[PDB]
Amino acid sequence: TAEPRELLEAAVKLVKQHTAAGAAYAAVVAEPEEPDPRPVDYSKKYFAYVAASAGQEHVLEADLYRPAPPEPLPYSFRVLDEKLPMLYVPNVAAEERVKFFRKFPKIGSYQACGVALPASGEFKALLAADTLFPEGSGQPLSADDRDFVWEVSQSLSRALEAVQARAAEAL
Amino acid sequence: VQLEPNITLVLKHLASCGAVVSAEQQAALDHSIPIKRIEAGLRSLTLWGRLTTLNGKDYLVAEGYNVASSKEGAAVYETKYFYSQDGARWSDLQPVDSETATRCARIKGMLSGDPAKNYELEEKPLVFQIPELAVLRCRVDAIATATSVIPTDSTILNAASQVVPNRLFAGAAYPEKLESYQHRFSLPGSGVTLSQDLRGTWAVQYDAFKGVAQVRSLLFPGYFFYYAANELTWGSLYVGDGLRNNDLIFML
Amino acid sequence: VQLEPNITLVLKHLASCGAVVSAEQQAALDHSIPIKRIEAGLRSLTLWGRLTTLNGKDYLVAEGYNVASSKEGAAVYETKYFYSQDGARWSDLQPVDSETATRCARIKGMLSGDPAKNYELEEKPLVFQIPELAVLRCRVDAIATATSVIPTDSTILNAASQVVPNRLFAGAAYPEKLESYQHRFSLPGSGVTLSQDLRGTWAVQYDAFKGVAQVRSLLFPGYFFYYAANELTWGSLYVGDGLRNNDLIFML
Amino acid sequence: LAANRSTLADKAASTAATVDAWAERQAKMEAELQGKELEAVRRRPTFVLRELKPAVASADAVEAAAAELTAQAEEAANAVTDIDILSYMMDKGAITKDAIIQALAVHALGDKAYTNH
Amino acid sequence: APDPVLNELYGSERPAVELLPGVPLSPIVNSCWLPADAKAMLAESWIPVAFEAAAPEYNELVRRLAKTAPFRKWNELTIQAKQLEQEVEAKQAELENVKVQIADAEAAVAEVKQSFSDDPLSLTGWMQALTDLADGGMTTFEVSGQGWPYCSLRQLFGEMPSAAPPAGFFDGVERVLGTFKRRYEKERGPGSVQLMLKLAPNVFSDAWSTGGAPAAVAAVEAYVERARANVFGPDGGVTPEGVPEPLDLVQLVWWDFAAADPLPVLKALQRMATDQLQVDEVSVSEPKKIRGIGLVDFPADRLKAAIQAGVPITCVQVEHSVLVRSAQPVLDLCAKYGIKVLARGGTLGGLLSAKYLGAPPPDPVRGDADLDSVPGCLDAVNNVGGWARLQAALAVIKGIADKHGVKPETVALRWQIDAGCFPLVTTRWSSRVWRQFGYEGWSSFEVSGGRPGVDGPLFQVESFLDVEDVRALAGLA
Amino acid sequence: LSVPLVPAASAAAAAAAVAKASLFGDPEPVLDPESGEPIDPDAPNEFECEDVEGDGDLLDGLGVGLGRQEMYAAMLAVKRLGEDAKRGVSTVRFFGKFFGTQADYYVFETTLQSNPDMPEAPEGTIPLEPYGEGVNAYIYFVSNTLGGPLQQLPYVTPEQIKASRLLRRYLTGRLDAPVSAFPAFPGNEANYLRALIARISAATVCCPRGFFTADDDSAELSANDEWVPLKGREMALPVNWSHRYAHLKGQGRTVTHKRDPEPEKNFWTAEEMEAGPPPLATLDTDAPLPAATGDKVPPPAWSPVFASASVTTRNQVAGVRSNRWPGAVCACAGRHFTSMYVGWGIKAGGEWSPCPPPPPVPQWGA
Repeated sequence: TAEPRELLEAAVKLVKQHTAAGAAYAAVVAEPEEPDPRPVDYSKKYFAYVAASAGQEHVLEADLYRPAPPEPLPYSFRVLDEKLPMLYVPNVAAEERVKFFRKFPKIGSYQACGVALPASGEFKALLAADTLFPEGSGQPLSADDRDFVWEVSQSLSRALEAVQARAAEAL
Repeated sequence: VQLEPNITLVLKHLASCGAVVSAEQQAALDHSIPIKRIEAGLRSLTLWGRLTTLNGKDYLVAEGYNVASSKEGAAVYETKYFYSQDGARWSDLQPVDSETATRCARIKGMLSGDPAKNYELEEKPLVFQIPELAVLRCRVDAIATATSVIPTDSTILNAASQVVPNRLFAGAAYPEKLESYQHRFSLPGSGVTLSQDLRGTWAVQYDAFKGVAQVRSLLFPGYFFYYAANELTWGSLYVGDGLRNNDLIFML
Repeated sequence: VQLEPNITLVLKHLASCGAVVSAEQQAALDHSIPIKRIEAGLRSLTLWGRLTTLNGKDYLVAEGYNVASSKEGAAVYETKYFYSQDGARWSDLQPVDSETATRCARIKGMLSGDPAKNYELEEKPLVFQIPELAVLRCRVDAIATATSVIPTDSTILNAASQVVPNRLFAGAAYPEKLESYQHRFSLPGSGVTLSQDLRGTWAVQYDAFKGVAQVRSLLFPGYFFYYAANELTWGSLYVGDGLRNNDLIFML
Repeated sequence: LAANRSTLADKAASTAATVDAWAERQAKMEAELQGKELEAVRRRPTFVLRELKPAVASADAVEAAAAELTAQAEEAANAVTDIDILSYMMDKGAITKDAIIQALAVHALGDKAYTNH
Repeated sequence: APDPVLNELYGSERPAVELLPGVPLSPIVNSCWLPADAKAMLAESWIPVAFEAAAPEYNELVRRLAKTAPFRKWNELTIQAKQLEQEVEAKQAELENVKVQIADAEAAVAEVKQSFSDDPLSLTGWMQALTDLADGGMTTFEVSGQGWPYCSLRQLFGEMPSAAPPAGFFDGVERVLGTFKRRYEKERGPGSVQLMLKLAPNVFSDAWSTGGAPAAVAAVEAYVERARANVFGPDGGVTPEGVPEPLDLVQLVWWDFAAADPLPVLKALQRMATDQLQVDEVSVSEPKKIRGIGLVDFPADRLKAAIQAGVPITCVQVEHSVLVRSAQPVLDLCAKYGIKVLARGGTLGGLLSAKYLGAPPPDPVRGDADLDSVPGCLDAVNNVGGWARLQAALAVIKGIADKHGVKPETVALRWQIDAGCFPLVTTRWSSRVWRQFGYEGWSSFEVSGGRPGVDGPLFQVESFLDVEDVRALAGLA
Repeated sequence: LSVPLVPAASAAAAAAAVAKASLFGDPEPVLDPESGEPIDPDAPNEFECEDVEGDGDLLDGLGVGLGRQEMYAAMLAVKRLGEDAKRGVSTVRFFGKFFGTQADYYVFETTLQSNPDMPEAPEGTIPLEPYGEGVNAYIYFVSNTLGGPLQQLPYVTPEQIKASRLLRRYLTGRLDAPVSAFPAFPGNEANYLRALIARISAATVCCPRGFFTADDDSAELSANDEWVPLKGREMALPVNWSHRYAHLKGQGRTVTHKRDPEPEKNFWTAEEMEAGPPPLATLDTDAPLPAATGDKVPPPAWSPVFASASVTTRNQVAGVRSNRWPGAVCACAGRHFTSMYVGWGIKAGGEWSPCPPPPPVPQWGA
């Protein structure tokens, strides 16, 4: 039990330490700030990256918006547009929609796990790891490490649900 | 020591005896035998023979079984027979009653080749109609109880009193003598061989250089058995219309 | 459990892999192998393979031996090789020195098909003339020391410390895995199988319904091995020019 | 060696004996089942006439028809089972098949029919 | 609160459990293997062509009519009219109202009785066997039959002509169970029996491999339309409103996972198992056709992969028994994710009985009517470790069944239930009824008396097994 | 050892066996379960084929190919493909068989009653030969087992051929595996197989010399009604075999494409102005393989294959086998000839080496 950002940071540190992935990071499914039984409508949300592995701090200052009409809608939005709790691109070169944060194409595999609240079935975070070459070996991710990332995503979903319950109680 | 006769070796060794199958039927068998063997739950299934018909659609007959057991001094194989007319689709060849067995035994001539045909017999005038598949099953039963040849001491009895392959079988000492072979339904160690059969109903040709013996039935001309002694394989096949040779005393 | 590979079953199972022989050569082998096996005093003699030549007279190669013994942790087979260009008359394929082995290893290309030809090599300018049969024998030696595949635990050691067939062999538990097969020269019970070979130099295709596994060498493309598990037979054959595939890392 | 082969034959005989024993048991149980069913199918008229809980005949017209039936026996002999009684009852129309069916149905309820208090 | 039927029959404290919201799940599930072909079974009849005392009208017709809903309602209306009349101004009006109600119930009973004579299938032997199984408190029927590997493979993996209408392998079983469900719900009101269908597409066919995903979706849709036509009959399946009634559950059988990929089929099913909404008000655009999805024999990784793709997995069928414990990781996973497990091993097709004590192994040529499949049973024997091991274990199962005075075929089912599984047991038919549990001669009303032919200690909230019982059963495999 | 009768991981092999066995004989009439009436059988497709069984006889005589039983199943597979009313084939020829690390391919070369649509070549690239012309004159179907489901391969493009000329790959048997990342091949394994097909079909499919007459107004090969069949071992000579299909230029086409240029000795590049051999060039003229260590003479492009060990034997059959593409053969007995490929799809010659990186672009001011 801790602040949600502490939870995300701990998850990222775990994914980096135990998995042979090159980098791990985490974002929050944010809503656009204001200017100056219905289903969830994710059609107006974005990813705000708030935690990242050791040696990867440029990620903290990165967002991911949907374009407004042609640019490729980034790949990770499949987590939200069709509610896929897990995406795996074993070779980023084969996907157009994947987008790099340093604007320089790289080589490796990518994995995303949409963190969802079990009681409600809504996505709140996104834990990701990859092996883009210069940082970590450009090889794909074994099934063991993919499964470990999945497990960490689920444990984080649990802890996040609990912390949200406590915080909503404290009101 | 083989575990089951191989149709390729059988067709290779018994081709000199005129026991051959069509090329299309050979390929079709190579595919169809495993399918039927699996979907019937059988441990063994082989090509038993081929009976010629008047319309050119010869009956291929296959025989399978699961386990053989010793009952009442006989090695009983719970066999099941299938027939086919193209080599691709096997149908059942159902057993026949004892009363009908006599009637179909009275029917002679080459089979028609139409599984829906039925012959007629007359008795005291009560007429019976016997289906052709009944005649086929009866002829197969007669030929089977007459020959069913295996080498001597190639089988053995196990703890559960079942007849299993003798995997330490060394081979027939004298392959050119009828003592080296026996009927399948004779218990291991019973000392009953083909030499106890009616003298003159079997012929044996042994090529002592290559080591291949051929045992031909003279009572049922068309039943051939082969035994290769350098590779320790053997196997038999029937090819013909299925009628017994009753004039044997005049032909020897 | 077989006692020796059967050329008929080998040619039947490995025909899909393109490992075939001419019809005349097939008949000629059926006659010639026993003659040579007897007049050489050998217990085993089989068709090892067939090397293609530039003039159309491919070399058939046969390999025989008498007994295999365990020496220095290896199951050594005192093998003897014969060659032929028609399948009827077998000549000796004499061993080659170690010094000449390197030179013939340097000679590449498809063989000429003329046993009297000799190639030339140049060194520091000393020229050597290497007979074609020397090149043939060394290619055969290389392919043999590379593959020589048998099933695992199909052999066994006897009291005289000789490698003999394991007549109680029950079969490979998992026929689609490389652990089920081994090199011939690996001692029984040594735990060395084909999985200890360089990963990626073997391919295995297993038809789980009929029970026939095919093991292909990728390092020496042209070496095929088959294992039939319902009848417990197996056997291998080489067909091709005899050159090793050195580009394997780029082709996988 | 001789002892071992004797023992093997003995054990096979034992197995055959167990198969025969189970076959005997099944035959005997089926025999008893058929006997029970025949006994039950015989006593049906005596049940629907005498002991049927919802009375279809109240046992009085029963005896009236029994007397009128035994009456004809004298003209038959000079010139009786419950099933015959029921035949006469149904033929005259004293009992209809649907009444028998509904009464048997009410009876079929186990301790939960309206035969309470 | 215990179930109002199990508690009555076996004195069970067990509460009613649900597979999905709105669908109950009995503790044992009847895997329905047919005794003949559906075309034959659907053509049987009971109406034969001064007091017979042996007709079906006096023996089976009455034992059916007594168990109906309108007849029991009529009986309770009379039992209440008695008390209302023995209590008595306004109560006279109440009595007249009850009299009207009784007249209506009587007319309804007359009609439901005439229905038996109108439908020539209502009184057959297989309808009786299924109904008797239902009244025993097992109202969940799973479509099954003889299948891979011991069936007509040319019918399983064959290629059908173009004019052939789409029909799965288990189409006849679905037609038969649908006729039975319709009749049973006609007699005893809706929601009484729960059918679990089984979809097994020909992954290796020509159209499949040539069509891609837009064919793997049309196949699923056509199968669902066919299944609705089979279960709900021609006209049924649609509520008074335009909203159709959904099928209970669809199980997916996948032949090879490296050949083809399940995910298109699973996503199509999932789309059919959710209500597709739309907003201007949030209203339904597409009603659901399915309530849930099950997976038959997924190897603990394709199950986790289907989870990670976010499909709602309701139940997982598995083969788990006292001797066959291969599907253990699937159990450890379905526990962690809260997914019901239907085990189908149980008694090894019939080999866990007293008939096979000291017996010889069956033989597929001779035949054996006391097994589901002789080849399948011998396959199970090989997977156990032989027939000697099967004998050595059946001895222990018999000892345990004796120590507690119960059938040997209930020790195994209880060992299954103790592992969180819902046992799946094969239906027996036509004078072999209830032998699936070990009850002999139960085909006659005289030996049974109308009782269910299954031991009660199975349905208790606590297991009748001693500690040493568990210690011995945990040493078999 | 104690195993089941057949493992549970065998439904794929069982489906393959059922498909293969369904080739023989007539199909059984199936009925409608709900109705009880027999289902109407499909009307058969009208097509023309060769005699695949006789070709099997020839190749078995020579001692090359698949075997006499595989060729019968292949004949029946050709019969099945030619009879599918859906695919609408009008002519079939069994091409051959490619090995693979995990499965194998059986190939069928056909023409259709109505070709599909070919997307226009994106500009900046060599144009495409339409259906029925040059390389894309035959539509190819492929399967992993005889009688199994047939997947139509896509048309081939010059870029695919030119790119495949740089690869040395073992096939895998899966029509959608990745071929290679560098050199960048543009497609999956299906396109690489189509490329190998297009190269081999032009380098190795032959007919006996003088069997056809080449027209100079077109490329249509009509057969002279006066051609005396050569007899005996003389068909074991490459000088009597003519290339049946057009040569394949280094540009990736059978007819090289020249763009709009006035002295075209320096504008048109070499590969753009390449002219190959004339129609029906004999196998005597094909370029030999490079010399190998141990001999100075370049090995020939083709070799003879004989059906007997004595020249005196009557009714011999003979043919030639390729040395560039080990596995392809042509044979002829009388007026009956055939050509067939069985192999890995690996060109031999020792003229392959790893591709180096593309040259890094230089700066603007050079």
